[PDB]
Formats: sequence, structure tokens, C-alpha cells
Amino acid sequence: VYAWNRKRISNCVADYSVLYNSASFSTFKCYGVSPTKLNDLCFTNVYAD
Amino acid sequence: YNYRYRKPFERDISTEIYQAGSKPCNGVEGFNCYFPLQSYGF
Repeated sequence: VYAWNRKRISNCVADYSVLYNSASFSTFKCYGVSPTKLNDLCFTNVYAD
Repeated sequence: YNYRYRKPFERDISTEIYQAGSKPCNGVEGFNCYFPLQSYGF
């Protein structure tokens, strides 16, 4: 938790709507938009850790 | 606590807990089940 780094996705499709019910987000929260409403979008680096 | 926030010249005085996503909240509070009105921290 004090030694992680800014990994990311690139050159791919995505399907973010599943995070609104899947066990991978059994507890979850956001600063950004709703998971399925924003799920069609993209940005130049899919930063995730 | 006296001062709070959530069509033109509407005034929606209701305070139902948001069914804010994938859940039938209907009085329940939690993830995707959010109370709509908040105080400004004045």
C-alpha cells in the first residue's frame, strides 16, 4: 500500500458497467460518473492499481 | 445545518433517498443508496 505504482491499460476495449454489481466491487465508490452511464467512454491512459 | 443543497423555476421540496444506481433502496442507505440533501459546512 506504501510501495505501489501507476500501472495502466492500453490499446484495448473496455466494459465498465459490470462494476455496478460484480464481486470485484462488492464494496465500491467513485469521484467520477456512474459505472454503466460512463462505460462507453475512453482516455489516453487507463491508469489502474 | 440550516443551509442545505441537493426544470426552470421548479422547487422540488421532496427528500426521498436516491436509488442512485443498481439497487431498490426505498428507505435503505448504502452503496448506490444515497440521501439526496446535504448541509453546507458554514
